[PDB]
Parts: sequence; structure tokens; C-alpha cells
Amino acid sequence: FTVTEKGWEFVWGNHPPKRFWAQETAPGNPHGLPHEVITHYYHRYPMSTILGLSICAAIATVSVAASTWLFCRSRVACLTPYRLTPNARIPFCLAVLCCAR
Amino acid sequence: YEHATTMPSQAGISYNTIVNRAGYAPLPISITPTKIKLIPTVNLEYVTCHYKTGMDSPAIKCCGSQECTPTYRPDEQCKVFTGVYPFMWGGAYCFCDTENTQVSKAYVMKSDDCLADHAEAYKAHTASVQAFLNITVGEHSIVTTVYVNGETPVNFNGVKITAGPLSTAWTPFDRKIVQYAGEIYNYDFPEYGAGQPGAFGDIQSRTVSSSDLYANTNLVLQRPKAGAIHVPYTQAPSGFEQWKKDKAPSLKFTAPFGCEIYTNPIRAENCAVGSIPLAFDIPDALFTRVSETPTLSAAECTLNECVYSSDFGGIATVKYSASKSGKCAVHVPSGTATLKEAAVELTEQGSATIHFSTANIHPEFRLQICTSYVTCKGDCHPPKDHIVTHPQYHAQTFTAAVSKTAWTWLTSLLGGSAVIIIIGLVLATIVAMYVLTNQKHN
Amino acid sequence: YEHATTMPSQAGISYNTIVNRAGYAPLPISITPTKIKLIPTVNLEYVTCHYKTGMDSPAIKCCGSQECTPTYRPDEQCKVFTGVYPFMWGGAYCFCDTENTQVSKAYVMKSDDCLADHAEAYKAHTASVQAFLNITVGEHSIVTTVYVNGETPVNFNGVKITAGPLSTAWTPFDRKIVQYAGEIYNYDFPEYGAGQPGAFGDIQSRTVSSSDLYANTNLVLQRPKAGAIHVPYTQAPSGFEQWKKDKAPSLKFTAPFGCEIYTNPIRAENCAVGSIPLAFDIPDALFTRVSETPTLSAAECTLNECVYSSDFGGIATVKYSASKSGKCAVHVPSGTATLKEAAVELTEQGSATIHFSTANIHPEFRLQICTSYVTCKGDCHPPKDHIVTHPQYHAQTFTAAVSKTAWTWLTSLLGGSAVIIIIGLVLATIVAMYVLTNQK
Repeated sequence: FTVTEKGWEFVWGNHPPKRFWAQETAPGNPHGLPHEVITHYYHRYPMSTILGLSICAAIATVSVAASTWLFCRSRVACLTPYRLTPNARIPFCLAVLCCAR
Repeated sequence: YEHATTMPSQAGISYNTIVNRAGYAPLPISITPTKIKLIPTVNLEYVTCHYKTGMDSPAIKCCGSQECTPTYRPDEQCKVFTGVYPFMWGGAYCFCDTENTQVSKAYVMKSDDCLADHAEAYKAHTASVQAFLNITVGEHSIVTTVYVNGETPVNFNGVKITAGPLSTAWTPFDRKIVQYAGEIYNYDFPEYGAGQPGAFGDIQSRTVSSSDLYANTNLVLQRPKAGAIHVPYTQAPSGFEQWKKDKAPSLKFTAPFGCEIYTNPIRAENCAVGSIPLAFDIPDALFTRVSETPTLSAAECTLNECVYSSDFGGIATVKYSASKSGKCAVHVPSGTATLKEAAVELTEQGSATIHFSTANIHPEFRLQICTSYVTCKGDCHPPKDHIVTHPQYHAQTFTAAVSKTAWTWLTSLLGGSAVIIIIGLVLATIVAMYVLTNQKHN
Repeated sequence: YEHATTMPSQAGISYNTIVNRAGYAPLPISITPTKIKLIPTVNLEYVTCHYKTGMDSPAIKCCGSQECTPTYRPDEQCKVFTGVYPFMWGGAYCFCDTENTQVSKAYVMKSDDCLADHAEAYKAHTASVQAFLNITVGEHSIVTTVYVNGETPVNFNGVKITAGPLSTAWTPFDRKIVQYAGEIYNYDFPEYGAGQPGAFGDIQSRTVSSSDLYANTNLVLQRPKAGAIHVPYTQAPSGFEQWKKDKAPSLKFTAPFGCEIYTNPIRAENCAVGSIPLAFDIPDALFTRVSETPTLSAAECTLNECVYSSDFGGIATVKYSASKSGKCAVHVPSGTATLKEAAVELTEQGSATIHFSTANIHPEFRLQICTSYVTCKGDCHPPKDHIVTHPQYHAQTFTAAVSKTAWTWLTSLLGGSAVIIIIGLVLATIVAMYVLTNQK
């Protein structure tokens, strides 16, 4: 049987009722090695963990993608006025920073 | 002094609080609920039992013809049979071959054991909650049956307490109830006069001694065997016995929230649902002044034991200094820790050892002792039992067990991405301004 | 066979209807409510009565001192007075000048006439309407108490009738009720233990013989007169007497909808509110074939007299030619006019007289005699009494008393304007076409 924190009770024949109560001793260690905290909060709070990891992965993916997008647009906006000149003498500091030729 | 609070609807567990008048001594209040009933308004309709087909002796006339004289007994069948040559032990009964006549007459009456073996069909609605509180307000304790409608006060020592109505109108009992043998069932019994043959209520006596019972038991008289004096019938079996053979289990074993159904008043017990609000009309005489109670100076709190078990598995230790030796209240204003005792008796330079209960992994609460606030901080550890035989003595706060390591993983992988996007936005702004500065040249 | 109908909740006035099975004989139904009760669930909280301040005899110690011994009696006071010089008829009692001591003890107890003179404070909720009907279904007539919840059927001759619940949860009673001497009051009494002196419920005994009463009567002990053995006291006067002096009138005088408050149990009777739905479960054996009943040919209805009064003030004569002599149903389908009787016995060539009742100045209602349908048409006249002592036997149809002349005035003033505006619009269209023709 599955016993939660809200209680559980059985009666075995002519015996009196036995009530039982679950308490929060989940398998894992919540203090380090971050694949151990995820199993701990998965056996502890199963529904909330998948939603939390989904929204944290989504925000991390959107943030890394938008930062790469803005950095590539700013590199293009820097190097384009020095790549339309027919001599193309890009200076040295922008060559080291913007990773030019 | 009007003080309102709220108590959870759960027996056995002591509920503690204090009242802080802004310039006086704190007044501790303790309420421990013992037995919380729920008594519906119960309305008897009918009882039922086993029936007992009574049969009159066969009226026999030799070379004659009988008639059917009714009696208006319940389900009273009667029929007249012709062409009968009955026998007694001392030979034949008539001399006529044909044109003899035997009358069968049967009726339904209720059984002889109806008094001690019957089932009561009721109707219930609009229950009434009633608790056995054990209140202590300023070391003056009473034990009184309070009623928990929004009125009907309990009065003691000038203090008026009105424990208001439950936050939920839930009852375990349905609109219809059958009581049999000390146990109570949610059965949809048919109405009086609607009793069907072969099922519950084929007999419907209005009370136990009503002497007017409705009976619909599918009784049909049959023709007697040639040469015998008997009354043969054929009816559907006892619907009360067939109800007893099926009998989906009692409400004692099936009730939600763990109720405890009892019999002699039909009532439920200790249904852990809802919450009782409270009103305290406290007179001004009980508020003792400040300087008639001890008051600490230079106190400090440390945690000896800290286990986030179900009961009082934490010990905080307070080293204090105060220039009196008396008792004073302790309380935790948040629901972070649930203390065990409500008062601590003090020396002038000793230490205090309190017992609290908590769900937190890193407990940081602000203990209120006599009139001051210390901060008790530590780290709790998981308990050794998976399953205990007592309920919970604390409240699971949302974000209670978040374990500072995981606070660090949520701060870095979610706040650091914001740092990435703001330095990307700053870099984009500086690039746009530098492109506009380069095209200022013409 | 399910036949659903709805009866107005009003005692005494008969209700008649018929079941029109499509190929069988019409089946008459006649239901006359006699007494419509309305019973709330009623819960006793306490009783109250006049009180009686009990006094103890004064305990005098000659040149000593006394103490207070509590007897825990209700509202009990015990003050002890020093410096007394009491007296009997045989001279002085003590012989000292000072330092004598007298103990006064007073307490409240409920009166000796509590059993036959007291107010019972109840709580009411969740009424349960119950009705004494008188039901005739196809010359099977019973008289039987019904319970008008949506179940608990009444059974006679295989017919199963169930009176549905009221369309209104109205009760004349409030949440709190006081009974005093056959009369019932919506009165907001204080709770038990919440009684105040000088008002209702300063004395609160849980039952009549409870032997535990709550007394809050503002009893104060005073100091006795020099040279007198008595217990003086001051207290607020009796609130049951002051409540009898106030007593806004009973609920049988102030209740709406004509209700009649009685108390053998606490109940209202004959309130004219709401309406009872009915449910008929008619078996298939009561339906006689058509050919075993009379059936008419060439029937005609003429109105002899016609008064749009409140009682039956209209006489219609129906001349028929019957195939067979027997009683059959008469009924009006609409609420246009309400007949008096539910059945008419026929000869074979006679002329029948029916009594009806209408609010219409110009009634045109279609009667239903045995299986045919004649059209009764005529004109009614105003009655002569302004005020009658019996309620209304018919229904108030909207636009029932329009009095055909005013139909003509409304139709002229409402139709001539529409005629003028449509001929104006047609004239505008013709003028526009004539302009477009002339501009060629």
C-alpha cells in the first residue's frame, strides 16, 4: 500500500484499527552532487520537479540563444562598415576583439 | 480585548498562542481539542426485519362451497379450491368424491425477533458540530463542551469565548441512512409504500410497535397436493436477509477524512477537515503590567538537536539574564516552528531548554520569549523512521525544504542567465552608439 | 403513464383536470386541498420565566466575627456587615454596642409558577410541507395526508401519485422563535449564557426541570437598617415581565400570505404562496375504450348568463344529441374560464347546464365535452358587490378585460399610423422613380 502524509488505516479481522502516517525521509542527499539532489526532490516532490526543470531549461535556452543572437548582430554591425570599404583595412583592436581576419 | 484567531480541526494536538497588548505583559492562551462530534438532524421513517408468512388453517366443507371473506391483513391472499379429497390421520375426511372445497388463506406478519433484530431507515440533513475543548487562558483552565456555531459562548472568569462555525459544510452522512446493529450505512432505501419484493424494505413498519405494516412480498397461493391438508404458497425471499448478504461495508470503514461513526446518537468523530475560528472577549483585568513579570537582557539562542521529524524533534537552548525568577510565555510568531510548552519558568542567570517541531531543513525563526525576540538558527537532519503512528505536529510551509545547495543552483542557473542577457543588451547598445558615432563623420 | 401537472397552493378551491389519451376515453381527475401545513425543524435551547430572589436568614454572632461560605447558588451574593445592633420582638438580641456581625445571603431561583407560565426559546430551520388532499381519479375517491417532498407516494387502486416540492422555500418563521401561551414570535433572543438583566432571558434554564439555571439579574446586597433583622437587596426587575409588556404582536397577526400560526407542534397553515407540482403514474387498466362511453354528435354551446365576478357567475347551455346516456367529463383546456363541476350526466337528447367562472368581458373559450369540442362565445357583465368574502376562483390573464371597443380604438390608433407611413414610403419611392424617369 501507499501511505502518504495525510494518513492510512487498516483493520485485520478482529484487531483494532491501526493508523499510520508517512514522514518525509526521501532517498538521496539534498546537500551536494547535483544528480543526487534531483533524485531527492523527485522522490520528494514529483510533480513540481519536472515543471521546475522544464522552466529553468527553457529560460536558460532562451537566454543563451538570445545572447548569442545579440552578440552576432553586434559583431555584424561592427564589422560591416569596415567590410564595404574596397581596401578593407580593419584596425587591430577590433581584429582582436571581434575576431576578424 | 477582542482577540480573534484560528484553530485547525484536529483532535489530540494542543494549540498554543499568546496575546500581546502593546504595553503590558503577554497573556498565553492554550486550547487542546479532545473530541469533536458531528450530529446530524436525524428523522426516522420506518424499520424493517424478517417477515413471517402466517397461514390460517384450511376451511374444509364436504359437498358444499365456501367463500372468500377478507380480513385486510398485509398482503392477505385468499383462494378457494374445488375438487379436494383430503386425508387426516384417522382416515379420509369427506365421503363426497367431488364438490368439496378447501380455502387457503395466507398473510404476511413480521417476525418474532423484530424487536432486537431490525434496521432503522432514517433521513439526515443539516448537521451540528460540538467539541470538547480544554481551554487555558492565563493559567486558568476549564474543560467544557463548547458548541461551534457562531454563538453560544463559554464563560469562565469573565472571559467570553465564541468558537465560530466550521469552514466546511461537509458531512459523511448522506440524505438517507440505514442503521443496523450499531453500524450505519449510506443506503438509498425506498420510501414508505414503495417497498419492493425481494429487496430492502419489502416489510415497512412505521415504528417498532406501529401495528400497521406495509408488505409487498410477492405472495401467491398454490393448489394443495391431492390428499393433503396444507396451505402451499410461493413468495420472494426475505429482502432484509438479501440486504444482509450483500451489505457494502459500513461507514465506519469507508468514511473520508478518517471519521469514527458511532451509534446511540448517530454522530461522526474526529473528522480532520475544516478549521474552527475563535473569538476571545477578554476583560481588561487579566492584562498584567510589564514590570510584574520577568524581562530578559542579553539573551542568546542555540540549537542542540534538530531533526525535522513529525513530533518535537528539535531542541533550542536559550542562555538568558533577567532580574526576576518567574515564568513567562514562549511563542514562535511564524508557523516555522511549533513549540511544545507554552511557558518557561526562569531563574535569574540559568538556561532554558525548549522543544520545537519543524519541517525545515535550514530553520531560521525568531523566538519570542518573555517580551523579547531572539533568533534561533540551525540545520535540521532527516529522521530515522519512514512511517510513524501519530499525526504531524507542524505545518508544511511552501518552500520549506529547499536546501541551500539547491538555492545556489537556482540562483546561478536562473539569475546568471539574466546577467548574460543584460551584458548582451549593454554590448548591443554600445555597438549601436559606436556605429552612430562612426557615421557622424560624413 | 406519466401525467405531469401543477396545482396552485391554496386550500379549499377544487382543482379539476382530465387525461386525454389519444384513442381511449378521457379520464377525469379532481384534487381539492383541504389543509396545507408547513412545519419547521424546531430545537429547544432554553426556557425562561419570572424569577424569585431567594434569601437566607441572617447569621448573627454576638461580639465575634463571621465569614462567607459559598453555596454556589445562581447569582449568589454574600456580603458581611459589621457594627450591628439587631432586634427581636423580645428586646435586643445581642448585648454589645459594636462588634456584632450579620451575614446576608441572597440568590436567584426560578419561580414556583414556572411549569404553567414560561417562554420556550426555539430555533427553526428547514421546513417540511405536508398537505391533506382529497383525490378523485376516475370515480375512485380517497382522503389521505400527503407529504409534498418529491417522493413518498400515495397509493390507491394502483395509481401512484407523488406531490412534488414547493416552488418556494418561504417560511413565516425566522431563525429564532419564542413560544408563549399558544402564540409564536420571531424574536432574537440572547444565547444561553448571554443573558442580560432587565431583558428577556436573564433567567435561562435549559429545560423546564433542568435543575441548573443561568441567572444574570444584577443582584446587589445592601446594608440593613439599624435595629432590624432583614436582608435588603437591590436588583434589576424581571425581564420576562418587561418582555410581556413590550410584546409586538404574534405571528398569527403579522405573517404575510395569509398564514395561520398554530402550535400543537409549531406550524403554519394555509399560506397562499407557491404551487404544488403533481406526478401521476396511471396504469394501463383504467383506460376504457371510447365505444363503451357516450359520444356526442351535433353539440352546440350558448351562454345564458355571464358575469365576470369572482365566483361561478356564468351559465352555458349545451344542446346535444347523444349516442348513449351516461356521465362523461367536461373540461376547459385553457385558464380562460374555470368550470364548476368535473362531470355531467347525460340523457340522449337533452340539454346540459354548466357553471363556469371567467374574468373575460368577451369570453371565447372552447369547451371539451365527452370527446368533442364546442365553442362557447358571448359577453359578460359587471357584478354588483364591490367586496366579497371568498377568494378568486379563476385566473388573471393578461389582456383579459379589453372590452372590444377598446380593441377598435387601439387598432385604429396603432394601425392607421402604420398605413400612413407605408403609403408615405411608397409615395417617396414612386417620386424617386419619376425623377429618374424625367432625367432622361
